Amino acid sequence: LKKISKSVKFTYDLYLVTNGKHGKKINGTWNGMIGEVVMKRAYMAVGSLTINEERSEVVDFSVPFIETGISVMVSRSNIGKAIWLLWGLVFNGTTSKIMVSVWAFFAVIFLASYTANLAAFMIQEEYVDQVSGLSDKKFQRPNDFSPPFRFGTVPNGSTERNIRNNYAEMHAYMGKFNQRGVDDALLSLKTGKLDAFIYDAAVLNYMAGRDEGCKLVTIGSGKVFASTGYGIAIQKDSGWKRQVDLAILQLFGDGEMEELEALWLTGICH
Amino acid sequence: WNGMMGELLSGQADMIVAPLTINNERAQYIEFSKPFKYQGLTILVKKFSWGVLLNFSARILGMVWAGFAMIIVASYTANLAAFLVLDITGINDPRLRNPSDKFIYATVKQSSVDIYFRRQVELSTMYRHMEKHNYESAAEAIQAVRDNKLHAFIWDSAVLEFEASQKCDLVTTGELFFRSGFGIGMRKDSPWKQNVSLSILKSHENGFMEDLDKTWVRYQE
Amino acid sequence: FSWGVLLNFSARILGMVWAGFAMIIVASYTANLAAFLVLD
Amino acid sequence: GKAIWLLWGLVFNTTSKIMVSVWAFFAVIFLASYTANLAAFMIQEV
Ligand SMILES: *[C@@H]1O[C@H](CO)[C@@H](O[C@@H]2O[C@H](CO)[C@@H](O)[C@H](O)[C@H]2NC(C)=O)[C@H](O)[C@H]1NC(C)=O
Repeated sequence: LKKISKSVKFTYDLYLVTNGKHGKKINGTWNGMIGEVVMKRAYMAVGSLTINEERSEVVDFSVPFIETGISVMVSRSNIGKAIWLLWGLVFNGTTSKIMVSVWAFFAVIFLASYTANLAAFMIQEEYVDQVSGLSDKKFQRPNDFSPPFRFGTVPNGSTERNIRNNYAEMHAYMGKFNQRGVDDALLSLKTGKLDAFIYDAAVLNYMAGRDEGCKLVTIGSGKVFASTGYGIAIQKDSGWKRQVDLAILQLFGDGEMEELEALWLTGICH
Repeated sequence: WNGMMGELLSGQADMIVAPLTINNERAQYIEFSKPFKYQGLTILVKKFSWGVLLNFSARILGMVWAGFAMIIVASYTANLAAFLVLDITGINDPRLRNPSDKFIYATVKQSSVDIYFRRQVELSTMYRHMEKHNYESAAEAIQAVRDNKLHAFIWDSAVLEFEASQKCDLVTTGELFFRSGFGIGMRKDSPWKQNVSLSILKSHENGFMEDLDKTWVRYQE
Repeated sequence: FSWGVLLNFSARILGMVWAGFAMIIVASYTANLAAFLVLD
Repeated sequence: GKAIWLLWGLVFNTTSKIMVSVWAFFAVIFLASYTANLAAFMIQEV
């Protein structure tokens, strides 16, 4: 925002919303940051606003400046003797003696290479995720397996709206696992009271790289469902929208986001 | 202008649908919708004595030499283990900061990447090196680097990933920079914009993009 | 004899099978102690 | 007098049997610890 007001030369003043969190069309009435811009008590709303079709009909969203989505985070789980004689050499006449010694030489190369290669095997050990993705059998059939599973999300958000409109039963299951904050979900997951937490992709990446240790991870190497963007809410049909977005494109071309994201969005865990 | 923008502004075209690189010059002359792609830029690269020596005064020497043989074979095991175990990285390569005739990095002539690198004069030497080896199409560069006539190729991430899936020798680098998107070029302010962007968003929201990736993007060779 | 084998006609067959078991067990113990002491 | 020759040879590969087994296992971890020093000296590097 400091970069924004610099080039278009507009004055402003901030204040905090008191009713709602991010916007919820209740009885046809929107609240939060979006609700005010509909009422035009404010001309711009800036923060963590998720671009979706439903919210694009009451306000206008400028070009997104950061890419995010919907993700799920889980805690990282922590003649008879002739064969006999030749058989012992591998497990550590004159011509008969010669055959034994050369066989021992082969055995030594066999055993020495066996231990050295085995040592390298434990060097590159890895782990795998327990769930394929959002369409997992334990997800589409929650609490339908020998071990009852548990997972939920914060209500009154964009992510909750998306779930209800694509998986009704899956949305209905999560009603008893609703959280109220980022920290509460992280701690409950740490305490084992919860098994999986679904929330915004951009912020859960931040918490993963800044958690105490690296106990909490996201599914896969980073998987995003329903890619979208974060946007700036503007009053409907504003004359600034042409100039508002043109500045954002100047930012990516020059490259200020790289430095800014390293300042705020960098992490510790890898 | 020329190319896609040269044809679109001439009126012979109406709506450019292609992997269009969104930049600042294009937004001034023509309109866009929400980008349908998410990726950055990277590089494509190509990849009794017999029983003792082997196992009364002479017996002391024999046992000493047996110990010598044991320590010698232990040392040989140690050195073979050391032999078998112990013995560019993006734009930040100093050898690419000041290139030579050996490291050959090239890009597409009259493409958005060349303009992007010309914008930042801090890579003027790179702009002074790529000018001698700009190729018309990505296929030409891929074929030339497959013949090992090239050594690097600054290009999009998704295209080079599909190419690496096709050809196992194709390898990418580490750096992922300039995270832009691909969108649908349009004419000037027209009613073919609002519903177009709404349709693109409605396609992104559901599993349609995943299905299209199953068709072409997700698949590996 | 058995006490002299584990540390150093199905009878000797099982004896050599257990000798191979002992060799692989001691190899595994050597590998795990080396990994435990060198890397971490 | 011949116990020393037999005992030391077994280092490198009723009362008497028990004592050697402890000594051999002591030699077992001794050469095992020696291979660790080989690994330790490997990491070392005008
Ligand atoms: C989502 O919105 C509803 C409605 O505002 C919240 O429910 C309210 O919760 C407060 C605090 O417990 C009560 O005082 C209100 O009476 C409740 N209203 C209704 C109609 O339920 C709900 O808490 C919000 N989501 C959360 C954070 O759980």
